[PDB]
Amino acid sequence: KPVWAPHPTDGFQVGNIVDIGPDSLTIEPLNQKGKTFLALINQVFPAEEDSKKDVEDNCSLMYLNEATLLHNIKVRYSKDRIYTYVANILIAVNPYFDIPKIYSSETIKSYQGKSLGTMPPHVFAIADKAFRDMKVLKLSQSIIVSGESGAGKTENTKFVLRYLTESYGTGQDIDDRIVEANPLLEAFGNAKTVRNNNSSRFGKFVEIHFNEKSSVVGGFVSHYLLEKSRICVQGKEERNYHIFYRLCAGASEDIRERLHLSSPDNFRYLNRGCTRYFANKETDKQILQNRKSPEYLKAGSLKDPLLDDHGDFIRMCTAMKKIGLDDEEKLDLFRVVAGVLHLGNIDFEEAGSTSGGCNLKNKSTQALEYCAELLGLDQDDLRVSLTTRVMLTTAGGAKGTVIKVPLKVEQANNARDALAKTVYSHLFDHVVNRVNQCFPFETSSYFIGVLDIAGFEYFEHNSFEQFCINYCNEKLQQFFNERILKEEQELYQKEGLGVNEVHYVDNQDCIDLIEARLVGILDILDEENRLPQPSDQHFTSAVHQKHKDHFRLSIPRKSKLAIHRNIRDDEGFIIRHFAGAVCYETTQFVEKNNDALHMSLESLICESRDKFIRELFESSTNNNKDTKQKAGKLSFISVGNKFKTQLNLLLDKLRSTGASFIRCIKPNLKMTSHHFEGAQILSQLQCSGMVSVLDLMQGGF
Amino acid sequence: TTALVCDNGSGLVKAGFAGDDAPRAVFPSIVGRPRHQGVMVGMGQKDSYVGDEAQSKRGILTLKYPIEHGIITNWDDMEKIWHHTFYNELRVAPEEHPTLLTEAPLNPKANREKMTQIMFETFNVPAMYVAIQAVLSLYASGRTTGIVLDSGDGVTHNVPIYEGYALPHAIMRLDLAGRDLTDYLMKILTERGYSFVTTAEREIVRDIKEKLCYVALDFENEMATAASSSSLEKSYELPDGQVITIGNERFRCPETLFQPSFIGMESAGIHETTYNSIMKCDIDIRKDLYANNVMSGGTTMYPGIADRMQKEITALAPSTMKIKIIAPPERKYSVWIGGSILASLSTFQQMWITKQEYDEAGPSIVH
Ligand SMILES: Nc1ncnc2c1ncn2[C@@H]1O[C@H](COP(=O)(O)OP(=O)(O)O)[C@@H](O)[C@H]1O
Ligand SMILES: [Mg+2]
Repeated sequence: KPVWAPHPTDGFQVGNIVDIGPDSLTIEPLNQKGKTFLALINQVFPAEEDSKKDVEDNCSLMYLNEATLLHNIKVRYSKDRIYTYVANILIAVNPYFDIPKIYSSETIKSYQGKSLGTMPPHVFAIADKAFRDMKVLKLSQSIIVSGESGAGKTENTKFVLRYLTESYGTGQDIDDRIVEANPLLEAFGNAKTVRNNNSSRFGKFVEIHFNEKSSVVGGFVSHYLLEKSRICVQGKEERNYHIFYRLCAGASEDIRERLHLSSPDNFRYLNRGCTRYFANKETDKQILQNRKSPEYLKAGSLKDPLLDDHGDFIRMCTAMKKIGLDDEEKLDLFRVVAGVLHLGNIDFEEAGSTSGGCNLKNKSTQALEYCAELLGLDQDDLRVSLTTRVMLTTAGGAKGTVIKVPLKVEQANNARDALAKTVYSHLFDHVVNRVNQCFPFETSSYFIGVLDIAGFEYFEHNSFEQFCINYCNEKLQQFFNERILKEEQELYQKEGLGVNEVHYVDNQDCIDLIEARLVGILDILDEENRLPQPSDQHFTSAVHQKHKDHFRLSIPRKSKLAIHRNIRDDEGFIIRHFAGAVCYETTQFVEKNNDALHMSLESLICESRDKFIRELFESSTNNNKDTKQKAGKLSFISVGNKFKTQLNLLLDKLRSTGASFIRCIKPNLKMTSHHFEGAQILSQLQCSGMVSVLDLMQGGF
Repeated sequence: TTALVCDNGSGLVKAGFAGDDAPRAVFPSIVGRPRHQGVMVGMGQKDSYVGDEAQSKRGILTLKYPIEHGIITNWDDMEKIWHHTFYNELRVAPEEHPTLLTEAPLNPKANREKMTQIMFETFNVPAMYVAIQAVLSLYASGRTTGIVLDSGDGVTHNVPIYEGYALPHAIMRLDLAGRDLTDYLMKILTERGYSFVTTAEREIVRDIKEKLCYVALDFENEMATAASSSSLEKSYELPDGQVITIGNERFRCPETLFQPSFIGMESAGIHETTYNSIMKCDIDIRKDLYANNVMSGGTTMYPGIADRMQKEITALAPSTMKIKIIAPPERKYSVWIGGSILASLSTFQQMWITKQEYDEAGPSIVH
């Protein structure tokens, strides 16, 4: 009987055992004189009784492991059986081509009202399952779509909304707005990453509300984990947001000369990263000479299978008139995006009478004039607001006056950068509030949520935002360990079958290491901004200072990898996670955690003459400033307690509702049909908990 | 893969991989604890700053060079040199390199034993070799004969080598240069009303030992031209704004290397250790020791050496004999360019002490 040998090009290949001893297992490949090497227990997995069988559900595979699971998916890739039941978790493979059977309306009409497991694995077999619990136990259901970036978590999401608007009433008044508006909000939040060219930098959460009789009453889409740190530092091959490259590329010269827009190389928040446009040969020649950066003149257009920046600007503005946005209101939306561009071009210096204060540079005089025309707040009043710390003596006595204490040059740059992240935060909430307005909900009871957020993210240069993304995946996997493993084994003993209430390998010590008070990593980073003379070297050395030993973390010096050999003590830290050990580099950590405004910038942008800017900063953010109201809260706040509040609030909506477990697997890196990578596909099974769930459940049955 | 060249100078400890180009790391050696009470409380300030940061912290630490008269201060501080260099300077892994360590041509035991043993048991290095700083300067010169000068802080040496073995009966170690020249500059700079008694601040003296000192063509005649004072008085600027004018003492300090009685030692100058080592070599071989006088080390980079040394040796050396003093470029890194040539040379990879041979012998039989 043969076993499975790890192979570099196949991941796992077939092979017999021809000499045997622990730590000296000689595995010969099947009818091949190839890798005739020796192994270890973690390098040898048994094979099935026969290799000529492929199964719909993996409940019929006795020698189930990762090599027999990647082999069942390799055969069902051939037969176009992309949807595959793994335990109680849907694994979906993106085929990257049009298959008529999945797009057939008879496929939805057959599956209409049919029980899970008595009918083939399909996308509609999960959407009916999180509707039968509304009739059994009377409980709300959260659809969570997980998987790599660009894996079809947004495209498979439209199949789920199409099943709900066809098998359980006709659903909400008009569906198609949700489909049309997703590339619109992906102008604002999608960017370009090393993992995939079209990648999402935010966690959208659709909330389709219903009533007591399970009929739809309206919708609400919100957003969680917005990558605002992309505004200040873009990267090297990464872009910033995709709205600035969609606004300067094709738009009028009687709009670009008037909003004072120019080529990407002139703006500070576009002076790092990739300034090239996504385009195709006809769209590239439609881009005018003045709209090109030096890098575009050198290297031309970027390559993507569907993104065209000059093409997508028409399909952006057509999707605006489909959500009810007026063309004059699109011009007020263009004034806010252009106002962020002329806010970034404020360059500060020292000098002046105070000497230790801050002033502005001479070259930012033409740029400050265009900034006060776009925002609706005066140039002189913005120059003595970016540079000062306003406080009063009225609270302490009837001799009251309001003094000003000039800030440092670095705190002027961090206040301008925090004011830029604050405007884009409320601008993104205004666009989703404009779409939410057209499908409001009346008397909610039950509701079906649909999550669309990034999986584990790790590459050559990881940072703060990749640690918040990998921590959110580590919190979701502990949720899945009490909902996929603890809950399901209560159900095998509710049918009297058997199986024990066996425990998993927990990560509760790692959870109380990142977000834990006093000794956690985020509680030492959030203390760094409160310190005078803050540094990334002082924060990185403060983790290793607080706990000398701890198996969940290590510094790059203590890592055996060659890539970490070139990284010093004070240059990064490595956290061991469910997906392995990921190094996050430290640099700009102080400013990335900084995202807050005091009263001198708040009593100017909120009180703007422009009603649109004033409505971005809507009530209760906008409030009258008056005598003895009576304290200077909330001060620092920080990105880390913005993210911890908005992550633990989504945990209370997940722990309180039922759920569906969907994993979307990318079979090849170039995104085309009929190509099976095998090793990159294995990494999506190894960075999704699949190996651990298919060993704990098996037991005595 | 590649071997690691580490020269255990007292400078200017030098570190760089085995070829093809210059040392990667040079640093002022020092370890320094913080000698004031920290009322800001830090936060988390270092227990010991090593160089380079311990030279960015003058006047607030108490600097201690890790080797003192060619012997370690203690291996507790020496190990911090090693650990700091490999991890926090070079970015080299301990078990990924054969290493090369250097010592003095004449140094007491157990300084090479204890070293070899502690680095093998602590850092677990897979191969090691220990070369004398003079032999590596022969490889740097390229010649096959000659008297070799490793003059570094704080120990100089005069080693004669003849194709291709060392001569036992003429090896001279003089403890004249270079830390006693630093301390002597501090002793004759008080003569102009300055003070530098503070340990950290002694480094400022070392920096003035570098730039403005000059050797005379002849002592007696520079003392003559000193009586005609003007051009001798040169104005240095000091980091707190102070302007120092040194002139007579300016040529007096380096002049020390000839007639060292001024320091307090009874042994004669570079002059006589050269002559007296040559005149303990056999008559026939002396012919090719003349004109293969090869200088090395950073403490030979004072201006006026070697042509003071040339004129003085040439006056005492035999009539109608050729005596040229060979002075290479960049002598401070000579020793290192030696180490680089050695560890790169085929097939002498198999003349190193490897971990299996070390496991068998421990700190025994170091020859
Ligand atoms: N231009 C110079 N003139 C005079 N002395 C110098 C000069 N540059 C360096 N030195 C001295 O040389 C010493 C460095 O010598 P080095 O070759 O490193 O000896 P070792 O290799 O034995 O440590 C320093 O202590 C310094 O005082
Ligand atoms: Mg030396």
